[PDB]
Amino acid sequence: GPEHRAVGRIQSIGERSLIIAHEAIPSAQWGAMTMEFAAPPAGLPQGLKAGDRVAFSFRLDPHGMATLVTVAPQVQTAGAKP
Repeated sequence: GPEHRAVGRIQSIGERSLIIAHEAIPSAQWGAMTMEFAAPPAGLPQGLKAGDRVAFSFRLDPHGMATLVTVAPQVQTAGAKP
């Protein structure tokens, strides 16, 4: 499905899926809520564990599946946007 941007705070890490308290997500017109994201078979990096705040992108497939693609270190509201 289409890829959207999502920022939030890591709630917990899992084996191939992890729950992230993401913000509203202006890319999906969602609200801020603790939701689980599915990880790719490549696994997850570090610096994004329960307690971290990261900026990620995920693909929403038509079924309503939230599949994480790439996540990069952010630090509170990500940062400065031009």
